Amino acid sequence: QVQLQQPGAELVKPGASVKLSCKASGYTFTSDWIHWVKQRPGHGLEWIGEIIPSYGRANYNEKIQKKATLTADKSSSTAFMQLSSLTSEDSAVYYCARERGDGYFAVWGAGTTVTVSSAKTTPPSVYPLAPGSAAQTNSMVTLGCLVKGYFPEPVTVTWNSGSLSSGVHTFPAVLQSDLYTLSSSVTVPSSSWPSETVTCNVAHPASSTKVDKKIVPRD
Amino acid sequence: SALHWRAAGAATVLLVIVLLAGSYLAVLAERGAPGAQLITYPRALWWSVATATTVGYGDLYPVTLWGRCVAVVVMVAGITSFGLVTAALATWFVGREQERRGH
Amino acid sequence: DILLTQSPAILSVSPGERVSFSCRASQSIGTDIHWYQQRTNGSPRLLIKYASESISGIPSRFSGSGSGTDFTLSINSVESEDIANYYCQQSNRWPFTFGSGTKLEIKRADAAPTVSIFPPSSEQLTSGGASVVCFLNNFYPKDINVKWKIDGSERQNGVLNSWTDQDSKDSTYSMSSTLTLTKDEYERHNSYTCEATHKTSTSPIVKSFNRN
Ligand SMILES: CCCCCCCCCO
Ligand SMILES: [K+]
Ligand SMILES: [K+]
Ligand SMILES: [K+]
Ligand SMILES: [K+]
Ligand SMILES: [K+]
Ligand SMILES: [K+]
Ligand SMILES: [K+]
Repeated sequence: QVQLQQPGAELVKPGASVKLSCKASGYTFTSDWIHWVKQRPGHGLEWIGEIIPSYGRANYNEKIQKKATLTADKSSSTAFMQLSSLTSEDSAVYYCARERGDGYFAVWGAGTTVTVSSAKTTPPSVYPLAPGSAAQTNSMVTLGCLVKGYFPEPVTVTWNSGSLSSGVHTFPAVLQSDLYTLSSSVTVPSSSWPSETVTCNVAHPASSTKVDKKIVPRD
Repeated sequence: SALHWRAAGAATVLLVIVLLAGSYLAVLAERGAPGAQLITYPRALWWSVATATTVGYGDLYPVTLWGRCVAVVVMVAGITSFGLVTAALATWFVGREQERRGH
Repeated sequence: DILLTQSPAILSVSPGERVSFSCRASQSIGTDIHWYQQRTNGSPRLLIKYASESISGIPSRFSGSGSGTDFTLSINSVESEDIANYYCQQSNRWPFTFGSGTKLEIKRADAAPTVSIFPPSSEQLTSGGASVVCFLNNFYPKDINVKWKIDGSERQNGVLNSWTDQDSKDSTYSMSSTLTLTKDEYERHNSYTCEATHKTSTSPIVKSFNRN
């Protein structure tokens, strides 16, 4: 089961600060270290710093400027990273991982997408996407749903709540006027539809909202 | 069982503790110091055995002040342990010879 | 700090082939290096530790070689699920660091795109919006051109495209073209066409629909 849990996202205003979390489970020792890694879209992995909960001592990367402060909480097995005075350069996915003290990150979290913007949270608008009554078909049918008008990223999109995977494309969002927009597409055998309902689930952590949307044919 | 045979034993137990605690403390003291090598538990434990037996290997040594202080405790515990075994073996031999002479 | 150099940044190999990523340290680090796999949108996954020790739950197609300053991450019979970014990381000296990474890219047989045009949803129009979406799925090579025509004439303004990195299921590519209009703008036009020009066909694959 999932060893490290981090908040899908966090929005912060340029100049402001933010404390990210990372709680654990499974095997945990007094010798374990929790690390933090920064990844800017399209870039590689960047070590930020480490901390050992059962003592509270932490070390940070000195080559880059120190926008962080690490702290932990023994009881709830939760580690925190205090990022302050953020600029756009601080926007990225921040992972936390666990190291048994032998040098390698055995288990990582899903990471927390952080966006430093003046703009404000905007839940996603989801509109179905079914073929046109004029378009024929063959052994397979292609449907999908449109997520749009939201801020910030990211957004998780599943089909039938994850039970449906084979044949799914979730295109990369695009920014145009402080708002994102993307479409995901599913492809089931023409038969199964719609005699076997198909739904697209959309979660948007920045606003704590997860909407559903069954995909049915046009009238 | 004689005292000396106990201190010998006791010392051996204590040495094993210092080695482990040492491997552990070394890493804590060392992570954070640029270029440090004593920074994973296993390595430090071998570094620990080496130091306790007074053996050096390159630059596989602590670079921080506390790292070194730890190094000192490990060396001393190791030299005190082995010299104590040495003393115990010397009491055993000095006692048997007293018997051999029916003294 | 130990510098990790992964070159080339991108590796193009054909399906089933063997592949080898290299990681070079700025100095000797014994075997204190570990590899990580990261697929698109996922988080890093530990593939190999200490240069050649196998992790549990990893296909036996993955192996590691090296020591000192030269290291190799190999994959036998490469496949779609292997398409990702590979990173090395060292634990010889403080601080730990990572290499710049290497992208795996598989070259498969050409595949014409499946296209689908979608008329704005009723729920959408109801709120003053109108988006004509179109999907070019599973094509290859990734180079593709999409065209929008409104009532016979070519259109552009309002169109926003999106591409996906090679797919980790079949090694194909897919694109999303979204031409947005206002209800009105939409309420006053008959048909909308989506044209996909692709290397596999001299003639473009077209899908259309009229608002009637
Ligand atoms: C006798 C030396 C003291 C024991 C080592 C303490 C290390 C503390 C960590 O910084
Ligand atoms: K000696
Ligand atoms: K020596
Ligand atoms: K010596
Ligand atoms: K020596
Ligand atoms: K030497
Ligand atoms: K001696
Ligand atoms: K006497």
